[PDB]
Amino acid sequence: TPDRHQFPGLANKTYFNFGGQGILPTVALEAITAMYGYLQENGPFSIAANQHIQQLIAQLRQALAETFNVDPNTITITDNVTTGCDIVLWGLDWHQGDEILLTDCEHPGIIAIVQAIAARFGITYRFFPVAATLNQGDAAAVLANHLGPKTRLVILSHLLWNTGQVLPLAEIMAVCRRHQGNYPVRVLVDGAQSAGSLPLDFSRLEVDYYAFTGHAWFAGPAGVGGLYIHGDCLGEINPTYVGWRSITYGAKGEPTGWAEGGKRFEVATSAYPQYAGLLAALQLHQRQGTAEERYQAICQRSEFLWRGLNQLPHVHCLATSAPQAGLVSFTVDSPLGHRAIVQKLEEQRIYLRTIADPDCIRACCHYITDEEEINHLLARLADFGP
Amino acid sequence: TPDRHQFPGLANKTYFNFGGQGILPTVALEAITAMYGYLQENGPFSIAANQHIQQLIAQLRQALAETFNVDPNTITITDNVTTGCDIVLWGLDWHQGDEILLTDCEHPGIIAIVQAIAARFGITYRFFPVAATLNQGDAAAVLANHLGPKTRLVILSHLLWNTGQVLPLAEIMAVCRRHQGNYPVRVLVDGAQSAGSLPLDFSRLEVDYYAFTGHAWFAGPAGVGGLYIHGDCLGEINPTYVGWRSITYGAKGEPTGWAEGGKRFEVATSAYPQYAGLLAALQLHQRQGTAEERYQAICQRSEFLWRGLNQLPHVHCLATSAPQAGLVSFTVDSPLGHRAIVQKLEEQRIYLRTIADPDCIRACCHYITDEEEINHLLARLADFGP
Ligand SMILES: Cc1ncc(COP(=O)(O)O)c(CN[C@@H](CS)C(=O)O)c1O
Ligand SMILES: Cc1ncc(COP(=O)(O)O)c(CN[C@@H](CS)C(=O)O)c1O
Ligand SMILES: [K+]
Ligand SMILES: [K+]
Repeated sequence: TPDRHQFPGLANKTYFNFGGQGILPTVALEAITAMYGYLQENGPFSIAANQHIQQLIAQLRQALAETFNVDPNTITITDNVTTGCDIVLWGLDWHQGDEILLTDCEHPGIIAIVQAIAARFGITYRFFPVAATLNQGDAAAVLANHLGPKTRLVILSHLLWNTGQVLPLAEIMAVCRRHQGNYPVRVLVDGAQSAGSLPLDFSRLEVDYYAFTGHAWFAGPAGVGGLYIHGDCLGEINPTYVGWRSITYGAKGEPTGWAEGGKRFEVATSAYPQYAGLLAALQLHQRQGTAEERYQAICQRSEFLWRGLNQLPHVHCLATSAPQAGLVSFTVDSPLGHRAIVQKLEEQRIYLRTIADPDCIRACCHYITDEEEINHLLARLADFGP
Repeated sequence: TPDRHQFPGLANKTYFNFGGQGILPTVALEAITAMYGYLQENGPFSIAANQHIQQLIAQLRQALAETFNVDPNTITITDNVTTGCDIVLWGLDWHQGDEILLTDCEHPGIIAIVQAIAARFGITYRFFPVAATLNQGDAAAVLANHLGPKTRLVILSHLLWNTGQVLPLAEIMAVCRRHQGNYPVRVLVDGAQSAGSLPLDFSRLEVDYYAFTGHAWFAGPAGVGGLYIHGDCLGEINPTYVGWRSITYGAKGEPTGWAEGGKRFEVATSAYPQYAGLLAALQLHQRQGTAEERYQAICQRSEFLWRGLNQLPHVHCLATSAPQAGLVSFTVDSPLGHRAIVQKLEEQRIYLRTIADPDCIRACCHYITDEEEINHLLARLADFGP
């Protein structure tokens, strides 16, 4: 039984955009405001304040580590999902002619990094079709049919932001591992949608690099994210953007080496109070139940919505079977067009989003979502037709 | 006449750490809290919320542009000073053998980036002594005696964080411009201390690249900063860390190019409410008077402190003439040591900081600082002796 009162934003609106940004819980707002008060009272720049901040950073790094069942050393703190991807990509020792493989469902921001890399190191990239594997086929097999001699890295979203498909990461990892080419194939995972909705254990699940953010499904504030790097891959990633938070210091205050673990990829001054906000949101989710129970709760709500949409004659879900996670994508048979339909809905305080490719509308159902909100969505969607 | 009441943190303490982080003005805390409320009420992810954020970003970009008297197109928004430096350094098309010159008073974080670059592109770097030019000599001349055939970039702090000297930037720029080698010599300026205290007009002052932050002298919240790049140098800087905020989009939502001006160096989701905070702080400073009046106010206070320290027999200021800005560094003749002396002072709610090189203590005087706080500092410093 979810405590909806902890998320005051739920009232007087019908929110289905958790995948864009989660509704901020009261405890998170409180922790943010309290941090500003602490800095004002004790600093903001001083021995006591600087200590309190270092302690806060360590507490967030630890909560994130526990979240994925890994050691604090494998966790880097960033501001969003993308930065984590920039860290891995710019850190690899790319050689002219190396190749990168991406699914055809990756975020335009990520593709932009790859383009920048290709132009800088003369590497090449190409996509492999996974979108079409929502209701049939096998993305792992598709990848196998694309792996080549110079394939060095594969980039994929564990949960696709556009179609709602949960890719078979374990199988894809194996495929990459057994492959034999000029490089051991490594996989960078974009977890923008998976983290905070899917139960994730990186000690029971082999992963090389996993990027995520705290402002979507974890419901933290905009501006705080993180990155996971398996201990065996750390060496392969050279720090790129660095600062006073990336190194260790000498007797005269000079740089003497890299800071321990993932700290070497952290740059400098950040919005610390936001860190306290994410910490509070993380702890609030553990008090609501285990990751597994929250995931099933999410799936019960997504299936309820999915089922409701199947009944609507002019609505067509992309998934022919029950959603594997909280994302439900669909099209609407109407002359208006999806963009105008999302605006009409927002006019009635119903919040969903449009998806560019494929051209559809997407609803996100979280464990705090209830049947009344879903029925209200269904009621309004019912007014559109050909 | 400064309105000290706008900075509630001033009361019940004696703050001299503006150069580390400024005291947050009430109006900034209000704007931060209001932004969280707007996102909760209208989103946080939605058409209305996304529009409000884009408008907020444009307003801050413009206020910063106006601050330095330049075009909005030359301003990039970052999270701190260091990131601006990473953008310029990683963006240049380095060639094996190129050389970088840095003064012997640059931040250890900046030096760390240069070492990372040297190791990646095989470039070399060396320092030129400016610390000793606080009371005599000429840093521009020192630079002239260090310029070489392969010198491509020079890195310097406009206002030195350790000694408090204001380098002759105009002269240094001329020296670099008239030099003839294999490259036109460009200069990256670290303005962590200069921005917000020194009056800066980049349309009257020739500058290639100028990095800064909003949480020190501008008194904004930790986590928001920016970078200036002259329109003629924009083409030389290749975007490195990029994301969905760095590009323009196509018909199917795919990347089609770089976003206009400085936006190409912005990555992805950020702490937007903090942006509103910096905007509010920036506007509060203009209501207090012009940049010139605030600078003179700052200098009157620094000289007052400097003069008071000259009277103390066991205190020795590094500057033999009146400080050129708000930073006042000095040593103390005592067996205790500077670190122990900064801690005792903090125990009395008097806030200063230690400096590693040279080994001294630094006080920062802002236009909101008053004679009573300075006398209280002098009173307490008087108890230390050999
Ligand atoms: C799959 C995916 N990858 C990256 C992002 C970008 O996240 P940051 O801003 O770097 O944290 C996203 C974002 N998704 C939401 C906004 S476009 C959404 O509405 O799905 C991904 O989905
Ligand atoms: C000259 C200089 N350059 C960079 C910084 C780092 O700033 P960010 O954390 O990137 O904003 C600094 C910082 N100075 C303060 C210590 S962190 C200080 O008190 O001097 C510079 O001074
Ligand atoms: K249907
Ligand atoms: K003296």
